[PDB]
Amino acid sequence: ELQERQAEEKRKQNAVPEWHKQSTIGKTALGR
Amino acid sequence: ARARKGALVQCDPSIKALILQIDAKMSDIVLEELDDTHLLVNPSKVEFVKHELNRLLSKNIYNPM
Amino acid sequence: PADFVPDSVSGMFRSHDFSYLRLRPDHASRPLWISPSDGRIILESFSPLAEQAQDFLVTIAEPISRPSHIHEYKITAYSLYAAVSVGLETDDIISVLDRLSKVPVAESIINFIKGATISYGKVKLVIKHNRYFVETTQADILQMLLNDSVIGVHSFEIANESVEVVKKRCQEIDYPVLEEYDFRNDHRNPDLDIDLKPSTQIRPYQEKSLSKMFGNGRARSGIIVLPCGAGKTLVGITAACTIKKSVIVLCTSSVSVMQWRQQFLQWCTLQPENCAVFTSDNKEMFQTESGLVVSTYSMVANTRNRSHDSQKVMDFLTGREWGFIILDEVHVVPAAMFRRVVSTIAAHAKLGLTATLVREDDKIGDLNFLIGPKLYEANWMELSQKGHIANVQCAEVWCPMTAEFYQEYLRETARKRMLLYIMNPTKFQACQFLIQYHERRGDKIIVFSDNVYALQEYALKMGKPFIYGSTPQQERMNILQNFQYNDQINTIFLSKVGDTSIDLPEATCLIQISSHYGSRRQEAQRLGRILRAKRRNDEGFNAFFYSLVSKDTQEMYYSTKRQAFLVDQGYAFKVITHLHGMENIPNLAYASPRERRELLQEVLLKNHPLIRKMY
Ligand SMILES: Nc1ncnc2c1ncn2[C@@H]1O[C@H](COP(=O)(O)OP(=O)(O)O)[C@@H](O)[C@H]1O
Ligand code: BEF
Ligand SMILES: [Mg+2]
Repeated sequence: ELQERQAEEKRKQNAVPEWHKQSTIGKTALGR
Repeated sequence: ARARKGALVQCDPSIKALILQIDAKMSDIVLEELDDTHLLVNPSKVEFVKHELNRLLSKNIYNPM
Repeated sequence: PADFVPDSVSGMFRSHDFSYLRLRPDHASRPLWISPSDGRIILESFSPLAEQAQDFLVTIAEPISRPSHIHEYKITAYSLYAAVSVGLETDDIISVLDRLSKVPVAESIINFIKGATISYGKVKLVIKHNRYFVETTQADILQMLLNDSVIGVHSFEIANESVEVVKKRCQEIDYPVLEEYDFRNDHRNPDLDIDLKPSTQIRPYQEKSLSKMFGNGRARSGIIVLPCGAGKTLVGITAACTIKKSVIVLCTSSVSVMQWRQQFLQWCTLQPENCAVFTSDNKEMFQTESGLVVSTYSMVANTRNRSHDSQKVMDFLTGREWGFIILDEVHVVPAAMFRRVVSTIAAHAKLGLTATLVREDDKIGDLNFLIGPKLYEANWMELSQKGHIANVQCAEVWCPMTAEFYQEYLRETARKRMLLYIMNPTKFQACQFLIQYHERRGDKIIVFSDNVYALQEYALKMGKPFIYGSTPQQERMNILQNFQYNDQINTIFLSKVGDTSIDLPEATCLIQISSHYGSRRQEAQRLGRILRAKRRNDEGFNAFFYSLVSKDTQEMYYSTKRQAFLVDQGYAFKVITHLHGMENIPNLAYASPRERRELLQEVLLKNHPLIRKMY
């Protein structure tokens, strides 16, 4: 189970951010 | 109770400042400041500022030859 | 174009319609389209004979754009001049071109290939006892070279300094000069017994580059271009190991020179006794018959003020007749003064190593008669998909300019305008959120900034180390080692000094705040820091490159102008108009108007021997 957990953590470490998943043009512009 | 004909311009701070600069050069452009995102402009100058402003913005964008 | 009726839509193509020619019956197999006017070459990468042309085209035609499916090459005089050097005649080029072309080759194209593919291989420049002799294999050349307005079996002397003049003159005249070294039969120069250790693993593209150079058997002078981090250093090691003669290496940095020696030692069997490092720190030279001196252009190109300690070494370098010179980052040699070295120093063969062979001025083409033609170039995406280099999720973040600062942008001058829109508060907030988000992801981040003032302000505000010109070598080395091996320092703040030739195998993420206007080369060099990441083969690995730029500023002019080279390679930038989850971060810099106003003013304000006792 630990190795499976480590593999899951390894996959998470490699996952790209959310903003890369979808084109964030329609959403409100970044800022404070 | 007082009405004043004009053109309501909605834009962003960056465009707002550009309109002010054009208004500084030509006084009649802006008739009154409403808010940080709304301006009152002369209807006659609308057709001229739109085309000239694009030329000014062309400097900020690099068109290769 | 005979008896070809124009089409109704032929006016859309201004003297560019190529429908007048006919298509061969074997079009389905032949992958090549040839432009009869501009020489453009469209290549099918999804049809047979694609691989057989992917290498031939690179030799005779420079690559304009090579995207996934359809590659774009172009035939030019320089491209042909590069192919003719490596044992290629007009017949070979025409035969292969026709055999692979869907459409017949026009007469104009045939004429172009014939003219430039016959010049190479009639005049040779040789060196003997530090004396330059322009040796020719036939006596007829004497009536040409000796009678030339510029110049001055038969062999005649020529001024060492005038090499840069005659070589350019040779370009104008029919016959250009070729620098071939028969190191096998050269016994006068002391030999060096060095070889690559068994642990070495020459990658397939490295072998192809060497084959294009040693195909005939005689070393040719020229330039080799490989992607950043591809191993250009190892390329010089292999050439030294096979030549087995005294060699000198010039590298454009102090840290990088330290990198070359360590790499030399690790990859080949060069004994330490035969290796000497000519740098500012130590100035002792090898006394063995054959050795290696690794220096920089500033130590070989400087002419006015050389130190007494550094003056003896310069005489040591000049006195001996070197057999090979390795010019790392050959994109700096065609400068105003660096070109002087090629004429002063004596060497029978010259090699150029650079990841980027482009520059703002037109002097790049001068490399043909300075060091020689371009032998080989390697694709970027091809190595990315094969696991040789990491994949990158290139991104471009648009940070709107704050209202307060933008007001001064209009009135302010160009010189001060740069600082105004580079330090807008919004960029500070985005950088802090990205750093925190990526740090928890276990990613080593690099933040580039050409402006030193911004670097210090960002560094001090976030309490992170920064590096630039004034920092001593000892301190930066400690910083680099700590960042490399110490988990506490996960992010750093690089500057123009670290723009190229520094290896960070642990780096995976890359950020850039400021930039040196429109230079497309600096863009590629900076990206190279993360292209050599440690885990570039694990499943789903994708490096990240963020480019924060102020909207409605001159940065868009510079951004789209300094990123036109990566697009040609194949890289695609993703536009990030909004960064998800940026507002929920607890604290952001310059969140209140009071801080913004304070920063605005702070940045705006920036612009008788006995009498000796008396005295
Ligand atoms: N054949 C190879 N085997 C192992 N590592 C290699 C090989 N070729 C290159 N490298 C590594 O690539 C990295 C970058 O090498 P370097 O010569 O600095 O590249 P460049 O000069 O092209 O930017 C170094 O870590 C080096 O050890
Ligand atoms: F292209 Be490398 F970083 F010298
Ligand atoms: Mg290098």
